[PDB]
Amino acid sequence: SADSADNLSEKLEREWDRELATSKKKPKLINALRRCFFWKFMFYGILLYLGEVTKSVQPLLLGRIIASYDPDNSSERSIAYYLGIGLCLLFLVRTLLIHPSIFGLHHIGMQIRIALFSLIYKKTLKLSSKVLDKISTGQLVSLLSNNLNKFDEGLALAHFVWIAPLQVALLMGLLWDMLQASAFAGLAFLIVMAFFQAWLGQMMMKYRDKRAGKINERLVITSEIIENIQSVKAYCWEDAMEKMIESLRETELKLTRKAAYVRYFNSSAFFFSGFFVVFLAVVPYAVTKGIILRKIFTTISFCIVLRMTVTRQFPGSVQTWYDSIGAINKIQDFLLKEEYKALEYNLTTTGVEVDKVTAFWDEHASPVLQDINFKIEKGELLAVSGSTGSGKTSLLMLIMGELEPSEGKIKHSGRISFSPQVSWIMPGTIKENIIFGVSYDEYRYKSVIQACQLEEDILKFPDKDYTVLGEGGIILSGGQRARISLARAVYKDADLYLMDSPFGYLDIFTEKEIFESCVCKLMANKTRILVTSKLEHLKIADKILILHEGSCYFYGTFSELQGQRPDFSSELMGFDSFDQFSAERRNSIITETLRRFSFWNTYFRYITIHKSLIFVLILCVTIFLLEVAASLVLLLFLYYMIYIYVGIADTLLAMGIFRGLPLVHTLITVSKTLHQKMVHAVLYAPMSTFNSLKAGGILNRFSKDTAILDDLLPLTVFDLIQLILIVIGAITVVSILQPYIFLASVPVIAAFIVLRAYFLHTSQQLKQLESEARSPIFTHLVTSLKGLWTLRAFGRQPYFETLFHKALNLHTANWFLYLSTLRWFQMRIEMIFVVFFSAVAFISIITTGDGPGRVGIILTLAMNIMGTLQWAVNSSIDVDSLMRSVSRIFKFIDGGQMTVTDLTARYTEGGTAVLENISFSISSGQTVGLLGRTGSGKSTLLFAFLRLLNTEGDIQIDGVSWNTVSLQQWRKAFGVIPQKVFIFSGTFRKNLDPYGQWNDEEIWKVAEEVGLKSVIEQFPGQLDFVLVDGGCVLSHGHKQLMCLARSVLSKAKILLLDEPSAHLDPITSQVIRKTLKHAFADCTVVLSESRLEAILECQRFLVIEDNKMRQYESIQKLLSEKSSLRQ
Ligand SMILES: Nc1ncnc2c1ncn2[C@@H]1O[C@H](COP(=O)(O)OP(=O)(O)OP(=O)(O)O)[C@@H](O)[C@H]1O
Ligand SMILES: Nc1ncnc2c1ncn2[C@@H]1O[C@H](COP(=O)(O)OP(=O)(O)OP(=O)(O)O)[C@@H](O)[C@H]1O
Repeated sequence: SADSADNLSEKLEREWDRELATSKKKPKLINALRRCFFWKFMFYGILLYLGEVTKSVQPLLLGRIIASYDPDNSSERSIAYYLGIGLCLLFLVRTLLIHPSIFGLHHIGMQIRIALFSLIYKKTLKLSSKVLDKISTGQLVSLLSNNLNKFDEGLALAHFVWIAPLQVALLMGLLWDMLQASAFAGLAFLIVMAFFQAWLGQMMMKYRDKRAGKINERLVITSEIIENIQSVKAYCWEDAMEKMIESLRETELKLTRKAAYVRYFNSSAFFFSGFFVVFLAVVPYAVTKGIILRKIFTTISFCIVLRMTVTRQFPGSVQTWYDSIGAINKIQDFLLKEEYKALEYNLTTTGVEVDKVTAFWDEHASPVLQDINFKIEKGELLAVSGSTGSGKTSLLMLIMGELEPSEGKIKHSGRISFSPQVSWIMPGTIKENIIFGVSYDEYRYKSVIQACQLEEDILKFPDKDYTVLGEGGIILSGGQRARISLARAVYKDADLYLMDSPFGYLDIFTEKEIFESCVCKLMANKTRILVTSKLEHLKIADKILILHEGSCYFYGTFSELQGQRPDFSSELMGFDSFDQFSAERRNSIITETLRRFSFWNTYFRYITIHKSLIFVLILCVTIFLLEVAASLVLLLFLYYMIYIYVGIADTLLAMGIFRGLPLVHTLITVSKTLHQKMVHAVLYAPMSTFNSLKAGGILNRFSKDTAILDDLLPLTVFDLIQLILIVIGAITVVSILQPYIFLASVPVIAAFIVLRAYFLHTSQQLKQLESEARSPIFTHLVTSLKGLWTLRAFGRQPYFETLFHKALNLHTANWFLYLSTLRWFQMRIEMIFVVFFSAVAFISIITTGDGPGRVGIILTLAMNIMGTLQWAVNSSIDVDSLMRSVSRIFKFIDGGQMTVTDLTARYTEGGTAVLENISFSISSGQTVGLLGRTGSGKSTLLFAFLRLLNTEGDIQIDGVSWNTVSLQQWRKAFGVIPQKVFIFSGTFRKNLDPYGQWNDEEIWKVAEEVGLKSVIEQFPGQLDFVLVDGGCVLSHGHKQLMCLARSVLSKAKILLLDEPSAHLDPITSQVIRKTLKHAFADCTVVLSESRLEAILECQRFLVIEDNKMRQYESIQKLLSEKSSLRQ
């Protein structure tokens, strides 16, 4: 196998294609994979087997070593000495064999994951356009992310399904004194515990899935709040929002608490089983014959090995193996989906023809285009219009071959250049997008960018042609993005050009210039098809096509339309000034014209009250499980003293469990408190200070830190308690029996501490790389999916495959490094442990072990100490991560005449002053407003009034200086409607009144007053209607009216309007102006405008530039100076 994506793909594709081609009904992905996998997998598998079997040998060697100190036979020092050497070698050898093999398995898992990803990517780019709208988008994201961190770890246990029965059979077969079947007592106990654990694990999954659903809801409201803190503060909404968070948090905790108990009992159950396999193991020796230390010590070590292989190594592989298979099956179902069918290029014609085409998207379709017919000569212009939905753009999909005809033929000449309705951002170099995938030629480039009028904006870009367009399109306005899409489509040399919604939401002036510049001259003699709403274009076009309800309304000469459907023409012409109508209005006019011219309970309470009932219930479970094991013991079918001793053991264990329950209670309480305090601290935060994170780390830390406290503190703590108790016992006993062991062990622990610290520093830093390399694989994917229509249209598939592979290679390189440092670390750790082991074995062997039982116990304690120690290493790693998270959390918590005198503002106490020494007066009830350049800090006056900025000077409102008024009332006076309006998701009643202070009747009265009564009536449920996704169903004008309704209910006196005109068409802007003037007849209205025509209705003006201002008492004084200063 290969170490790179290109090679891994070739191999997978060859086997997959060969089997898929060998069409034995249902070819399978799993077979293509086993043919790659098997010849490496099996070798690491056998090596691990050979490694693990060592554990089944080591106890035998100790039994003989122990025997050498017996009074029997002779004190053969030399034998004890050499056998001791052999034992320490067994530790060393398995260490040296096992770790390399585990590493190799992870290497394999990685290689397979990469091959699978490249296969999927290649497939998504070849999918049929029909199934494209049936496959949920969330499924492709999860198809790749769901097993991202699972598949490659899972192979580590895969060969255990195979190993487990070999070691179980051996350990069973090695039992000494086998017929007195202590074997069944042992196995019956372990078997019952294993099923118990499986059941409990299933309950854990139930809780995880339900909780996950609630988490997503909490996170959505959380990000909504975080990105709009200024509106929450401006509204003085505050704690109502805090309460919304509280109810979501409370819901999650109820589920979490139950999940926590599942985890608690799982861990104590594990402990319980440890005790009993050892305890049951000595029941034979108490029962008749008596004790032989030689055999007892041997017996216990074997019992320990069975516990672990039986309860943990086996079922882990079973669960892993099964889930992995299910993941593969899902991938296969995805791969086996209908393809995009390639278009066959030919030299049949020069024009475009359509012969009786009838077609539809899917089965059960009524949107069948009927009897479509064309004959277009080379170089002719076709203009198409029609009702929205009557195949306005679906026709283009037929032309390009995305949609097949059910009947008829489509003939075309050569290659097609296509520009879609919705621009594809293509993050990257702007010149490169214009000429993407083609050679640069300045002759053509200049001609196209000049003709398309790009120079007007692109020459203002800081790196010109090399200005990079980043994510979000922060460089370009929607009309500019459209302009680039045209330039790209034009730059490409094609025989046929298809222009989807070419008007581009552009100003009519440029729209005309582009049509003549491009449609007529730049595109001269090309065959063209334009989608259009302008009658002038139809007049210009050689052929006119109008569609309605899936069929042709009219096809022919412009004058033929007028001669054959004159009433249609006359009605449209009544709106003679069509160039003055936006596309939306042009669309409504044709839609209407065209359709018009149609042509238990008592005790439950006591159980909560009496903790003594809780104790009994704990004991009852313990009794039950032992009795079940007895049922299996009774297999022998085909005493009072034993009964007493086992009863005693159960009682003691039950009390031990009962004692620790308050810890679970405490853990849930603590994370609840921390979540609540962080939220409070963020809401009542200073402004400017939060700009250190700018919502990035705020959302990410808020979300992630809470999640880790809840899943790990309640888990890692219990493992630590058990591990701690074990080591205390182990050290205490050897220290007493032989003080030289202590002397020897002190430097051993020191060695581990130092290595650990070094390791964690570096590995914690490397971990950052997974996220850095991982994020872009998804950004790449999404971009490719949105661009699918053009990726095929222009033949760019291999370009993108190349980019995808480079991203994968980056990711795997970092992933691999992380894995490698971890493995090295673990190997070093194990070798240190191996060395102290050898030394300890010899301390015992060497000293005067004349009371041999003491020799035996030191040796078995040391031999079996390694299991616990491996857990301890990993637990220490988790602890350090938890403490780092705790610190990150802790870091956050441990006047009618408005009179403004000498006002100054900054974005921080350092920084820059955005406004200095401004003085300004507003007469009571006076309509006033502001003029200034875009980016002159207009919003910083509004924020200075809202007290969101570092500020100086004296503002007198409601008769007093701001200096004597707290933020809530100071802000209360100001009813502000920002350009970016915040919409709270949820029921309209709450969106408008989050406190429940207004009555429904009152709410309706205001809805009527502000013109939203018809809007709320239209939405089902009215006040009970739930508004979603930021008001995705509302006009932004409506959002402004909602804000208005809030302002009037709130009884604000100062009304602040942030350029409503920035987005609202005058046809409605005047309606809201009338509405608010009546609503605010007794109030003072302050407007920030972009144009003189709007500012014109004001009596006093504030004109701001360069952190200074000129006050005018009349528009004429403003105009006289503005003319002199019109620059
Ligand atoms: N691949 C598809 N499968 C099924 N239905 C589709 C598919 N693509 C679009 N549609 C729908 O069927 C019709 C397709 O026609 P077309 O896309 O030409 O309409 P349009 O008038 O261009 O759409 P609009 O102007 O509303 O964006 C639309 O009314 C749309 O709702
Ligand atoms: N709190 C802030 N910290 C840092 N920079 C800011 C802050 N507030 C605004 N800015 C920036 O400084 C200027 C502030 O002016 P303002 O926010 O009034 O601009 P605008 O003309 O309203 O811009 P837009 O049209 O994008 O809304 C802008 O050009 C913006 O880029």
